[PDB]
Amino acid sequence: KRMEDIGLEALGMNDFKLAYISDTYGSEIVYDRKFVRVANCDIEVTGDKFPDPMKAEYEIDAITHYDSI
Amino acid sequence: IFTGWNIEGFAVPYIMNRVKMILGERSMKRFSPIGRVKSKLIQNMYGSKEIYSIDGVSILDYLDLYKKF
Amino acid sequence: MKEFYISIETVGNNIVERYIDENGKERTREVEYLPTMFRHCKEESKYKDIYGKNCAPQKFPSMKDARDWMKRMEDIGLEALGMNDFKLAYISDTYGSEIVYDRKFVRVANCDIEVTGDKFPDPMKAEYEIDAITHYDSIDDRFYVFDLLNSMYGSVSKWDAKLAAKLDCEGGDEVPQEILDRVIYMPFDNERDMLMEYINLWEQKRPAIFTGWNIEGFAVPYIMNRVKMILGERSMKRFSPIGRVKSKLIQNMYGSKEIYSIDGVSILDYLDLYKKFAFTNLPSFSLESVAQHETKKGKLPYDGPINKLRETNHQRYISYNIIDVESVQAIDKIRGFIDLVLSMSYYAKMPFSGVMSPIKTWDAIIFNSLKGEHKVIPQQGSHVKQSFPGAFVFEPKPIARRYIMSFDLTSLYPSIIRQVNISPETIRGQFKVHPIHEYIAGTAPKPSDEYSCSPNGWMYDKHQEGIIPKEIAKVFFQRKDWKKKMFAEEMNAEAIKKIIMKGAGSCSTKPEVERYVKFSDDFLNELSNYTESVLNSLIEECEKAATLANTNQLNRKILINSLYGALGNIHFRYYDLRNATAITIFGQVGIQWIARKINEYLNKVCGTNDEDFIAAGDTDSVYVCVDKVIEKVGLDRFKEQNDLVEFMNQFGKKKMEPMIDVAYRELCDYMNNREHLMHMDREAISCPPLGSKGVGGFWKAKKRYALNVYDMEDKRFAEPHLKIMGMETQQSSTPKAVQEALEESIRRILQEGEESVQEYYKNFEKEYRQLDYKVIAEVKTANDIAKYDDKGWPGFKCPFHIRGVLTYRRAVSGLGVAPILDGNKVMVLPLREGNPFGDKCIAWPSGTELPKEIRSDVLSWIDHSTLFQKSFVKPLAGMCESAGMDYEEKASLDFLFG
Amino acid sequence: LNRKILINSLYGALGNIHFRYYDLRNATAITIFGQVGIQWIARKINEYLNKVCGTNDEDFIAAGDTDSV
DNA sequence: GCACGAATTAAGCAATTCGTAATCATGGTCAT
Repeated sequence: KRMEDIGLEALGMNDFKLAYISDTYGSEIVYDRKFVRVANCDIEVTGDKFPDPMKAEYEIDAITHYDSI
Repeated sequence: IFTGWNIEGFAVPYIMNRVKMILGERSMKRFSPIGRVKSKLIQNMYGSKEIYSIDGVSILDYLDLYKKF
Repeated sequence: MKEFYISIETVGNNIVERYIDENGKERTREVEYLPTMFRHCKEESKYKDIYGKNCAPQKFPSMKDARDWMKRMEDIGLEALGMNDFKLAYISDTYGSEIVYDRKFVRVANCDIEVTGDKFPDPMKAEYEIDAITHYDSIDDRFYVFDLLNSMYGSVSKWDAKLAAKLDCEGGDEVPQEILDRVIYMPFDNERDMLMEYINLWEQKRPAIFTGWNIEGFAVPYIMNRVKMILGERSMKRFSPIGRVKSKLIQNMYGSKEIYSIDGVSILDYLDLYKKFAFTNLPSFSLESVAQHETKKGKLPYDGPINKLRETNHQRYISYNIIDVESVQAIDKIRGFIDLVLSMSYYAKMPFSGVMSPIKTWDAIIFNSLKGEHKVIPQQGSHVKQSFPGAFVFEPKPIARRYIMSFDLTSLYPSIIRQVNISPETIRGQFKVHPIHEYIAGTAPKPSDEYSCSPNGWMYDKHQEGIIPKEIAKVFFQRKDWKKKMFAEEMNAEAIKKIIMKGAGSCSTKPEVERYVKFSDDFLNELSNYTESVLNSLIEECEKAATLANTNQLNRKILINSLYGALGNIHFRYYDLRNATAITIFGQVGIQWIARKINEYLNKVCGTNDEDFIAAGDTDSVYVCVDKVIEKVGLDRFKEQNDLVEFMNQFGKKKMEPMIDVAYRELCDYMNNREHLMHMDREAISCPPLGSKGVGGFWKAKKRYALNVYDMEDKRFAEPHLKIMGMETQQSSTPKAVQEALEESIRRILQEGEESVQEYYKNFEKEYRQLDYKVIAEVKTANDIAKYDDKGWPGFKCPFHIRGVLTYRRAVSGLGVAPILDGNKVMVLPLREGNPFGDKCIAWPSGTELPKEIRSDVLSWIDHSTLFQKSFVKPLAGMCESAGMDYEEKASLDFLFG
Repeated sequence: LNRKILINSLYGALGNIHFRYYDLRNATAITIFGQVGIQWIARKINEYLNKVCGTNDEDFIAAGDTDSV
């Protein structure tokens, strides 16, 4: 912002996550899907009216969490 | 990764809201390694989706991972 | 008399403070404030969270260090407890104790402007030269009107007050003399020196609060934007004492308004002050309308563009602006609004502009009351705006309610929050909540036995008084304390007035008369022989005490009444949806429960079964028809209408009021809440005149009634007091005679009999054509004429105004009058069938008068027209039909059939 | 399928104001070059069909989009 | 909403329902 306010164009990345990943690995990345824990979840709640995700008035009575690893 | 059908509809938006209303806002933040969880409404679209963004876990709604690919 | 703050701002890490020193001279201090914040801690300390958790303080070198610390703790998700608005913190630490002030030494500025604009411009789009200078002062009590002697748009004569102080005929301009001496004047060579000296006046005469009727929507934007377009960033900044005067714009659904904030001075509009702190509903919120409402000093009604008035008859032009400003000043004298803002922002220890949004007005007071117990406020989180149930109104039966009483709740949401014990930290889980209908009927099972409840199913603690109810109480008892002081002060004033008319004596001594306490009888007896001078000084002191008490009472009332709108405002610090849907839904259950109990007791007393005695009601007030009891006792046994009103009055207190108390104590027992605080007394008694056929009040729909109220808040009326809402008697589209006739018809249909409303209809029908044509005729805006014209004939769905204007152009083609084009507001009226113009309409520019040649026939060809069926007969039917009556007697053979 | 997804969602980026390589001129040039291409092949197929069938002024393309005929 | 903030995606309408007018078929009664 300090350099922009004088009216010149900056060059490079503004979001450093991609920059960090690029420098840390650089070359092609080899991955095994097995080690990546991919959870999975569906919740069932019971109530008089449709349970409103935002009001959250009813009582969560079925959770049923799943795990890949 | 934390997939599942309609995860950013009646699952994450509810699990997070309930623990915030019954166990306090502090324990709800245990859901993330960084300990940083956030919520932003999207009234732009007719549906008021209080979508959450737990940091460290890539919330990928399978419904929206399916309608796209 | 002490030191206090006039305006606080923060630049970089230094906080500027315009303030009044103990001597009384304005100073501009600027200090390096050190922020003090709070954080979570596992170690015991005197600083605790609202939940009771241990909290650790922290002090910082500079404000920027704190604003970096917040970002630090907001990347690990730890609550950053403590006030995050340094301005509030500075005021609290700088003063701490209750702040005593003096309005005399604060510089309020009243300003109104009138541009030399042939066409009315945009406030931010400046295209016309400014000519009006006005800046009334409080500590200087002096106008400032420096006449623009000559300009780029012509030159004008000097403004002399002596000639303009008389009546129009005498050479004056109907403006009072006692205000003309205040006005100053000096000439000008152009507008550049005028702007220069205006900015100078801003510099040396720097006001505290810049107010005026619609000042933020007209003068401020226009004045600053002309300076910007001409001078530039130079001088434009001088408006602010610190130079941080910042380009601020607010895009709105109405377009683009450059709502501007001048740093170092609170730009508080007066239009919004009246719109917010008066609760008065007048259809025309223009300045002259409310002036005639309050000060009754209407201007001289001359129409036409005022461009010629700028050069010729400029004396009247300047007098218009003078009376324009004097109107706002008189509004202040009668309401004392800026006095209220000054007395309130010092109570809440916050910047003046804060009075606008109550969010701040509460976020500051609950803080500065929580400072005493060393408790520390929580960091604002992030919620989501949600629509939830709010106010409730019964469906009234559009019938003619003859004898009806009414009650109201003393304070709905404050008392609800006190009784249910609702607070951000007094929440302890839910219960099972059945459909609401079950709770109102009382059959639904008792929700719990350990805690307090609200019928949306959330259960809150009982014994521990919450922060929110405690603050509401600390406001409520202060309010009643100051009200009792005012009552004692008025009793003392009455005593002094009764003293001055009996006995006299010479004693010029003026001791230290005690304040904030009623004087002893002997002390007021010993100064009975004080003649008038010192006694009048004492009376003036009594009036000043009454004024301070009034300001305190009004600011207390506004505060308590705003806690709700704050607690449902997503951006409040102590927001919680459950808290919100537990004080609105409990309101609905409370009103429907009390309605059910009213019916259950009235059907019992009267004798009938399944009869709905509630006439109508809001969430806090109810009108119940009590005609059945009056019929049971008998109308003929009375002797005067005062007997009727007295019976209806004592019936509520002796019979209805204890029933109200018991049937709300049953609510308090039902959910086992903390304590019973609801009140309900006879706010209004409506009754028809004794012996008269009169209806005595009727409904029309949701919240459109009419009542011949005879007693309001235990104040007997020697004459009937009419009370209407929502009717069509105040809409601007109708002429004043139409509205007066409608209100007289209301008075008849309520108090007088059928023959009265019948004969008045025909009398007003005869008289209605005997007024001017232009006042009766309505006005419409005509755009895109070329879309709907074919040689003057009607087009495809040709609008009324378009047809009228086309026929008018066909009528006077080539006669030299100004043509009627699109975008100009045009007054329109129909014509009878068979008019020589060939069309049933006529249209010409509003206010303007059509040529005399076509003036005769258009008057003759509209005599006794039907237009008032579209104006006055239709609303009259809409009311009378719901009143169980008809205006024009529909004679028939029905009496032969039976 | 990764490559397919990548390529298919390209024009949905170069025509976006937040993709850093955004230009009004380019975002319109792609679209209307597509338009020109489809109408050009429409006219050419009409000409070829008229020539092979002998008749003239005959329209055979129907109800296409900016991709299909 | 204070004090910004740092990154950014939902567009423009197809379709229905209603009201009011404009035009058009069709009948009742009349000068003939």
